[PDB]
Amino acid sequence: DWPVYHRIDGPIVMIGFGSIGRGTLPLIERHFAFDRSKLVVIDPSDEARKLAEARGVRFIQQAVTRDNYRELLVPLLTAGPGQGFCVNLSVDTSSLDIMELARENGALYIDTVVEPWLGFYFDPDLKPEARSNYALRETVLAARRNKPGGTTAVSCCGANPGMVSWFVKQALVNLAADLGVTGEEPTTREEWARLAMDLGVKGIHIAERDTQRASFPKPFDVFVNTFSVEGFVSEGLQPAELGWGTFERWMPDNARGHDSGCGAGIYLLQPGANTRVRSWTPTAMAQYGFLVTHNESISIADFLTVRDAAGQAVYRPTCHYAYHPCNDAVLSLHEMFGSGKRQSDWRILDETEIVDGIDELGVLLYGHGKNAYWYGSQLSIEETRRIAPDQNATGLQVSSAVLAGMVWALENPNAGIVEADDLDFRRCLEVQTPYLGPVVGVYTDWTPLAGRPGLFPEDIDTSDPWQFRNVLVRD
Amino acid sequence: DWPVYHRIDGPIVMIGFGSIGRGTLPLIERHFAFDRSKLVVIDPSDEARKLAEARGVRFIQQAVTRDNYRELLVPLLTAGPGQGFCVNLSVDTSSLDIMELARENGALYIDTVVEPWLGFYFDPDLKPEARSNYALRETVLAARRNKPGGTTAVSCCGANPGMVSWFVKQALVNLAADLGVTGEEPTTREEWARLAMDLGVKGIHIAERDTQRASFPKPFDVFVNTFSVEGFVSEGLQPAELGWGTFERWMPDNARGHDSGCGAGIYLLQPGANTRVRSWTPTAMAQYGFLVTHNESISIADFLTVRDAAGQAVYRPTCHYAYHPCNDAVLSLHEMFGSGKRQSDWRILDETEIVDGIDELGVLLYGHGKNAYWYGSQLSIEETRRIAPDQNATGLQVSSAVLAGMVWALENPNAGIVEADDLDFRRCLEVQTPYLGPVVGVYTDWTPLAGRPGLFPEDIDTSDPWQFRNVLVRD
Ligand SMILES: NC(=O)c1ccc[n+]([C@@H]2O[C@H](COP(=O)([O-])OP(=O)(O)OC[C@H]3O[C@@H](n4cnc5c(N)ncnc54)[C@H](O)[C@@H]3O)[C@@H](O)[C@H]2O)c1
Ligand SMILES: NC(=O)c1ccc[n+]([C@@H]2O[C@H](COP(=O)([O-])OP(=O)(O)OC[C@H]3O[C@@H](n4cnc5c(N)ncnc54)[C@H](O)[C@@H]3O)[C@@H](O)[C@H]2O)c1
Repeated sequence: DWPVYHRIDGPIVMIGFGSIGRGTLPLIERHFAFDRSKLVVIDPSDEARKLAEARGVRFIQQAVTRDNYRELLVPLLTAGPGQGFCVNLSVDTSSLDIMELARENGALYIDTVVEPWLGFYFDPDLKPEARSNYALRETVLAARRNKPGGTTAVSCCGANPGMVSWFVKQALVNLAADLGVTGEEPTTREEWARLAMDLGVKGIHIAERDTQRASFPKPFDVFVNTFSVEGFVSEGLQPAELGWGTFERWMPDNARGHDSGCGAGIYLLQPGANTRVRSWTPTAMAQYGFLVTHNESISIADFLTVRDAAGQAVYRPTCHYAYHPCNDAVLSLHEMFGSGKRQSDWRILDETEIVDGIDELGVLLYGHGKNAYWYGSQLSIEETRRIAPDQNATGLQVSSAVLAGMVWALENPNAGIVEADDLDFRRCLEVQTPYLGPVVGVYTDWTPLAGRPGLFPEDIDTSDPWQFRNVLVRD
Repeated sequence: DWPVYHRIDGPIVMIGFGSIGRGTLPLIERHFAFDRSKLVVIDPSDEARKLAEARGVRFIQQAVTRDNYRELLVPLLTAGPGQGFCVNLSVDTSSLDIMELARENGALYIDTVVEPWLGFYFDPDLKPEARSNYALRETVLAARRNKPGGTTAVSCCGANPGMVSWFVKQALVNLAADLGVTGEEPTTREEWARLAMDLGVKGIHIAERDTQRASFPKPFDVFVNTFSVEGFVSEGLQPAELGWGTFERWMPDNARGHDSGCGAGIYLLQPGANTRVRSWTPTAMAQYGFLVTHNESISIADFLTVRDAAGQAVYRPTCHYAYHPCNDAVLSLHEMFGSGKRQSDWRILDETEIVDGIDELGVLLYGHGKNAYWYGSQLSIEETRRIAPDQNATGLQVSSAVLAGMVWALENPNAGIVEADDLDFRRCLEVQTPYLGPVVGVYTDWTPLAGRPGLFPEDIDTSDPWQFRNVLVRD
C-alpha cells in the first residue's frame, strides 16, 4: 500500500547506476506510474550493467561525455509522448550542461551535486578558488539569472545537500515554538532569513555521524565508504569551505573570500577531508567532524542572509559540514592522507556487509537562547532493510530525498532552476519521512569550549563559545 | 630446550601485573633458575590477584605509593638470601624513588619507563616543560651524578624505550658497511656519536606500525589498545617531544627548549597523541605517525651527540617517535580527542581476541648517502603464540627486552644507573632475538617531500626533504 504520487508521461533517463542510482530506481518504480519501457539507465560500468540486467531495466553502457551528451540525451529525453525526467546520479558529468540541455528540451531534471565534466577537479591550471563548490554553485545561479522560469530543474537535492535544507526550516519553526513564539510561519526567503536572525541563530553545522560497521575488518590499501568513494575523495580534496556568518570575528590566515557571487562563502587553502572541527550529535555526543565542502554550506547561508536597503548583508549564519564518517572511512582517510595518494582499490559497503549502525544526519543550530538544537534523521540499517531494498542507510536518506524532489518537480513543473532551499519543505518531508526512521529534535548544553582550555595554552574566545575560532581544530 | 642464563638466589619483586607483567613473568620462570616461592607480585587490582593466584605465585594486593613504598618494599627487597631483583612494570609509581630505594638496599632494578607518582601527569599547576619526558629523565641523570656506580639499575628497558637503542647501534653498523665507511666498531659513547656524524645521519624515527586486528569491531566509548591504555593515554597527553638535531633549520612557533639538562630536546605545546608526522615503515610504506613523547627520543639524541672541546654540541640527530598504532587505537584516539575526555571504559586486546597482524617496530635512520634505512622487528601474532604465552606481539617485544635487560644486569651488577643505550647491545639482542621474529634492514627512497607540493600551497623546505618542517603535519 505504498502511495503512487504522480504519473510520468515521458521517458525517465537515469544517468549513473552506482550506490545512489541503485537505491533510487526501486523508489521510482514504487512511487510513480509509467510504462516499464520508458525508463532507461546509462552507466559505463560492467558491474552496473549486470545489476540492471538482473532488475530487468533498460541499460545503455556508455559514459556521458562533453562530446556525446547532446547526441545521446536529446533523443532519449524527447522520446515522448510528454514530459520526461532526467535523474542525474552520476560522477564525472557536468550537472550544469545536462541541466541546461534538459531544460532546452522541456524535460524535468534533478541531481544531488554540482558536478563538473571529467578532468576538472585535478586540473593543475585551476586555482583553489576555482575548485570550490561556491564557484560551481555560481554557475547554476548565473544560468538561472540568464533564463528565469521555464521547466523545473532541481539542483543538489540529495540528503546533504538537499534534505538538510528542509531540516533547517523545520528546526527554525521548532525553535520558535519551543520559545513560545506562535503564528506566522515564514513563506518567503526574506521571512525565513529574518526568523533565523530574530531567533539569534549564529550558525549551523551539518552534524552527521555514520556508525555503520562492516562484517569484515578494513583491508589494508583499500578505501572503504558507505557511498561513492570517488565522489567522497573528490570532495574531500576540494578546499575546506563554509558559509560565513556575520557574528564571526576571526578566520585563519589561510582563509580566503570571493570577489564575486552571492557573498556568503569562504574557503581554506587546505583539503576539507583533512580539516577537523569540534561538533556534536545526539548519538556521538561531542566528536570531531571533517570540514568537507558541500553545496548546502553556501546555499543555506545565502538563503538565510538578511540585507539592508543598500544591499549589504547585516545578518548571515555560519554554515558548514561537520562530518564523522563510518569507522572504516575514518581509517581510510588516515591511510590516504598519510600515504599521500589514493589507495589502489576501493569498495562501498553493501547492506549485506553491514552488521549494524545508523546514519545520524541532522542540522545543529547554535547561538540562540537554548544554546544548540540538533534536528534530523537517525535511520538504522535494520529499518532500511525492512522498507527499501538495494541500499544501506546512507543511500536511503539520499534516494528518498531524490524521490521527494521528483515529486515536487512533477507537482511544480514550471518553477525554473531551483535549489533545495526553494522547494516546499513540508511537502518534501511528507514524501521523504517514511524513509528517514526516527526524526527528532534534541537540545544540548555542549559548546566547543566544553573542557577548555586544557593543559596547553590555546587561542580561544571565551566570550562567544561558538566562534569558528573555537570550533576549528588547530595546533 | 630454552636457555637458562642464571640462577637468581634472592627475592624477585614484580611491581605491577598488567599486560607486560603477565608476559614477563613466564619468561622469567623460563630463563632463570630460582625457587618459585621467592617471587612476589604487588598490584592493587583484583584481576591481577586472580591471575597470580592461578600461577601459585605470592601476591600482595597493594598500590605502591609515596606514603608506603619504603615500608612496603624494603623487607621484600632485603629478604635474601641473595641479591634481590626489583622488576617494575607498574603505572602510577615513581621509577626514580623505587630505583633509589633498590640501590640503597643492594637490589637490582629494571623498569620500562620513567613514571612519576600518581597525580603528576594531570597536576594543573605544572608548567608544560615540567610535564615533559626530558624533565623526568633529567631526574634520573641527576641521581646518577649524585651517586655514581653502585648497584645496577636499568632505566627504560622495554621495546621502545629499550630495544630500539640496540637497533640503532646495529643499524649504524649496517650503514657503515653498506656506505663503505671504514673503522673499528665503536665501543664508547663518543665513538658511537662520531660514527653517526660520519655517516651523515641527520635523524632517526622510531617508526612503528601495529597491524594487529581484533575479532570484534571497536565498541563505542571504549578505548582499545594492545598495551596499557592508562599509560598510553598519559604519554599521549604529555607535550609532543623530540630530540632536536643540529641539521634542523626550523621549529614551529609553539616549540620550546630547556634551560638546563643535557640540551638534546624540544617539546611542543600540544599533546603528542594528537600530533601527526610523516614517516615510513616496510609494511606500511608512507604513513602518518603520532609524535608521542618517549624517553628514547631524548636518550638516543643525547647518546649520539658530538661536542667540541668547549662543550658545545656540534652534531646531534633528530630523534622522535612516529607511531601508527593498531586501527582500533587510531579510532580510539579520534574518539578521545574528538570528545575532549577519556572514554568511560577501556580494554587491552588479548592474544585470544587478535585475528592477525604484526607489531612492526624499528628505527628509520635518514639523511645519509642511501637516503633512509629501516631496521627492526616484524613480529607477528602467530609467531608470538608459538613461542611465548599470555601476551600479544606488542607485549612480547617489551617482555623479551626486560628479559634481556635482566640478563645483562645479572652479568653486570655493579654498573650504576644505566639506560638501554649504555648496555652491551649485542648481548641484549642475543637474548632477545629469539622472541623478535623477522629482524630486517630495508632501504627506501621515500622522503617526506614525496608527492609534494600538491593541490595547495605548503610551508615546506625543498632544499632538504628530511627537515622537521616537512615531517610535521599542520592542522
Ligand atoms: N547530496 C547528497 O546527499 C549526496 C550523497 C551521496 C552522493 N551524492 C552524489 O551522488 C552521486 C552518486 O553517488 P554514488 O554513491 O552513487 O556514486 P558511485 O560512485 O557509487 O556511482 C557513480 C556511478 O557513476 C558512473 N559514471 C562514471 N562516469 C560516468 C559518466 N561519464 N556517465 C555516466 N555515468 C558515469 C559510474 O560508473 C558509477 O556507477 C555522486 O556524484 C555523489 O557525489 C550526493
Ligand atoms: N618501553 C616500552 O616499550 C613499553 C611498552 C609498553 C608499556 N610500557 C610501560 O610499562 C608499564 C606497564 O604496562 P602495561 O601494559 O602492563 O600496563 P597495564 O595498564 O596493563 O598494567 C598496569 C598495572 O599496574 C598496576 N598498578 C596501578 N597502580 C599501581 C600501583 N600504585 N602500584 C602497583 N601497581 C599498580 C595496575 O593495577 C595494573 O595491573 C606502563 O607504565 C607502560 O607505560 C613500556
